[PDB]
Amino acid sequence: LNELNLVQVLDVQKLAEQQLRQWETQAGFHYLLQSIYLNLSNSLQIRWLAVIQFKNGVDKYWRSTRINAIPKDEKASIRGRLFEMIDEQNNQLCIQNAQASARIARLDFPVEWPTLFEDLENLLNDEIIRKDSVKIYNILMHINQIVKVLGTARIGRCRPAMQSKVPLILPLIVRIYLQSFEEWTTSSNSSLQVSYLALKVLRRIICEGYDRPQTDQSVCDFIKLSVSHFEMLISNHENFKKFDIYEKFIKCLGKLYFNLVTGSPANFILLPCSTQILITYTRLIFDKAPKVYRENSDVTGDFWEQTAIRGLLILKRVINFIHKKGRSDKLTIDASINKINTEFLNENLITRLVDTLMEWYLRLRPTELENWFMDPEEWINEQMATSYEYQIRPCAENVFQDLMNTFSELLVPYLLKKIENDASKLSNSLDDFLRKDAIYASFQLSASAVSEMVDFDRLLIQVFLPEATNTNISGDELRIIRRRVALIINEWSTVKCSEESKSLCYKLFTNFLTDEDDKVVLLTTVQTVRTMVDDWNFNKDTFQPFLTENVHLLLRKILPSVSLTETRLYVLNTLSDIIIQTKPLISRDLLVEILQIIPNLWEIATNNASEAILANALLRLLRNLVSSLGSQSHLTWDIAIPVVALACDPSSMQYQLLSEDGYELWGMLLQNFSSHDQEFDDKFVELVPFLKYGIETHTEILPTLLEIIKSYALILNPVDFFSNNTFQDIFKQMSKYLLKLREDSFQLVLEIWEILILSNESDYENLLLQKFYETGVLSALFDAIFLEEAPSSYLCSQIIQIIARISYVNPDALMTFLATYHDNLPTSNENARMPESIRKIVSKDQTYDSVVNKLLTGWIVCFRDIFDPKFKKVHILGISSLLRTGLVPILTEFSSIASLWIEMLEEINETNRGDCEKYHLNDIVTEQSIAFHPLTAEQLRYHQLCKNNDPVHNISLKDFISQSMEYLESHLGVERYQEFLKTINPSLLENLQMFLSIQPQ
Repeated sequence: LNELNLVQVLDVQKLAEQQLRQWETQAGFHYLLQSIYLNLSNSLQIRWLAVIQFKNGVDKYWRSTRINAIPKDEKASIRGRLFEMIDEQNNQLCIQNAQASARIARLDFPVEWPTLFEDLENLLNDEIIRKDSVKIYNILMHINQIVKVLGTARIGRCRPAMQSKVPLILPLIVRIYLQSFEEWTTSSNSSLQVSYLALKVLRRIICEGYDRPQTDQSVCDFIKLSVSHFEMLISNHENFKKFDIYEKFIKCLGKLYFNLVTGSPANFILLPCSTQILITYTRLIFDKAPKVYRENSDVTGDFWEQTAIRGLLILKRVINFIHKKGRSDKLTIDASINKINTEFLNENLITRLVDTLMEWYLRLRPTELENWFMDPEEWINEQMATSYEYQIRPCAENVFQDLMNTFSELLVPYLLKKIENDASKLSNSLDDFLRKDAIYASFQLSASAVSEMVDFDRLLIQVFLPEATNTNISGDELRIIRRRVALIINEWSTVKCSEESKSLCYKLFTNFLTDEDDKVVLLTTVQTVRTMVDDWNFNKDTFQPFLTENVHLLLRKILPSVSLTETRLYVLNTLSDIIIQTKPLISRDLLVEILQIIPNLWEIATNNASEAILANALLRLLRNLVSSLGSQSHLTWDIAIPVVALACDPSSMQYQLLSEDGYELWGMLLQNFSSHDQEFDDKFVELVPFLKYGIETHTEILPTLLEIIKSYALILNPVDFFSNNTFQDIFKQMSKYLLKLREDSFQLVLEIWEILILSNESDYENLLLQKFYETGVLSALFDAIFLEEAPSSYLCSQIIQIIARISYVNPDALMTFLATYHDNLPTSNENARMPESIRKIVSKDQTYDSVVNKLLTGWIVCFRDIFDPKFKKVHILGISSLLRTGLVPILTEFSSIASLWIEMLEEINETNRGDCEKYHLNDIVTEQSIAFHPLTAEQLRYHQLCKNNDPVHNISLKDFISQSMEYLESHLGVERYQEFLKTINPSLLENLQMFLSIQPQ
């Protein structure tokens, strides 16, 4: 079966017939599909279907190594007949075959198809001398896709090989371009499409082909000449032919030059014609500045705008290269500069460019003033994403700032003297007021350069505050200069700017927010206020007068009046930023006001899809309220708990988008909850189950989730906590994967277990222990430390610390469950079978773990590795409380345990209650707070837990030792105890007890 097998098979015909998968993998299927495309006597649609499926099959099975492979015979035949259909003009076939060829070339080039680019070289030789410029066009399309794809190989030597070979192609391509260019320069024929594609391909080949392209002389030749073509195209765009496509080549050539200077300013500059390009674009910038300025995209098109942007961006790349220096590590960077410094970057060009920018490019364009008028809010909504790379005035602002920062060219008098001169004009009629606005714009931009030469503190009160309160100007003129003063304050507040000047500015912007209705001025103000608040040197004290009012105005005027999604987003995030910077001052009334906007906007965000981002912001906001509000944070519950309930609920759409921010909010809600100030709302426990779904999906945030769990361990009772089923299941999983956890979440798990042990006072005679056993915690702890492939003694002590905490509280049950653990172990034979690092050093078919010796003798050796005073004492208390069991093997090692006792007793100097400043080093809570995090309710909960129920700081080591011995004397018979005191080597004990019984004050 063959010919109609891939035709009839194309709901009824698409569904049923479809039994072609059986043929997809056949040795000949793909050459057949290719043949079908090649044979131009088949229906155009049959050919197209065949080439579609053929490219898809290249991707599916081209690789012979993978199953369902195709043989080398078929692959070679196919590879042979890939550029045969260059005689077919149809682009819908040509580009598909080109993608198939590009994929085959990516998979098979430096090996398996080394003749590429040499096959192409002869294709170009054979068709460059041919009427069929159609064949040339299709060859060029295939080269386009092939060069593209091969240039994207970051691995191996495929891309290098291409770079080496494609010089054999470059000159031929150039010839093609040149010929066709000339052809249609003056005639009315339209081979232009071929010249266009040839220039695109040349851009590729130059860029992803040649490192230091200035060294291949043919590339240098072509670039220069293309510059001449560019200049022609420019001057005759203004002359004869007035068509859209007359700009396409200008764009492509600009793109080439720009890609070259971006890829390497050094390689670009060292082009013979680099300065030709630079000066050409500089002349365009200087001479055509009025055309750019007066341009009105809507009526004409943004050609002049875009071309000016292009030239300025090239100049920016160059300026950056000069500002610093940077595969040369010296040679290439020691000459390149100098070429351009002397052949282009002369003083009287840099300053001239500055003048030009100041007059024509920093000026508010007429079109911008017209747009401002009709829809201001959208005029600045577009600028919330001010993409300087697509807008001439922003671009120019940026390039000017780069110029000012790259040189010490204090031409401040040009501003002093152009204030005296050309700003001293009109100021009633617009043009010399807009010029003045551009002058002030230059002052703004140069903030980072001339703060040492300028008394800004003076100027604010001297000049700008007058301007912005001046009552003798149109109203529009007022808006312009007011926006401009706001922007100036913005750039200068983060440099030379007294906090007093900043208070003045806070007042000024409050006045704007109160008075102005122009939304450009309002939003410019908002952004300047924000940036002064997010300033690293933001002295919040100076802003707390204006705080109340400004939050009110953002809440009551701005955020309501704005109706563009991301402007609302900006206002929400500003309010949040302000709250984070001003945690001292906040009123409950203000808090209520903020909470008032929250649910409205939440309704919006969760209903209307396109507003979902706001929800995230809202979460942020609420979160920053909670932690900012602190131990009054429960006031947000009315709103915050429901919000969490919806954002962390894995049944709503919006879980996918909000869950994480929600979980963070939930965390904070618990961390800033103060039982001293409120009853713990029951709902937080009803939410708990959501955690599980997070754990079983976003493991990327598992720490966060664990923190939440930690919070409950510090809030709830152990009765409560261990009753929770979700917490039990989570513990089950953590035990299943304890040693697999990432260190951060591993530590969190152990911390949680430690918090439960401590806070679970003691009354539990089996609650917590029955729960740890039930949920596999107990078993996992011992499984880890008895692994033959032992863990890092550091991590081993991390684990054992938990065991020591337990040992202190009911060591008998510990041992009991050790026994249980022993009974339920695998057989020693089964242990011998198991893999690399899950073999254990104990087994069921074994003694009673050499009477607990394995455990205790390993632990008293870990101890030698311990160094932290606090943790050292935790461990010794574990060991001693274990001694209290009087079990044979434990009791056996009394010699060593008493040696440890003597060691530490001679070391440490404890108080009455057994605390020591050396036990409070890693202590979390102290009087450094204010500069970092003023202490949260949870930090204090934890601190009081440790203070009150952590043996370390309450019990004396001395007392514990003596009372342990008393427990032995009572648990053992005094007969047995006195016997023991001499059964364990009585001479070494004579000695040891000589030192141990030394009990001073």
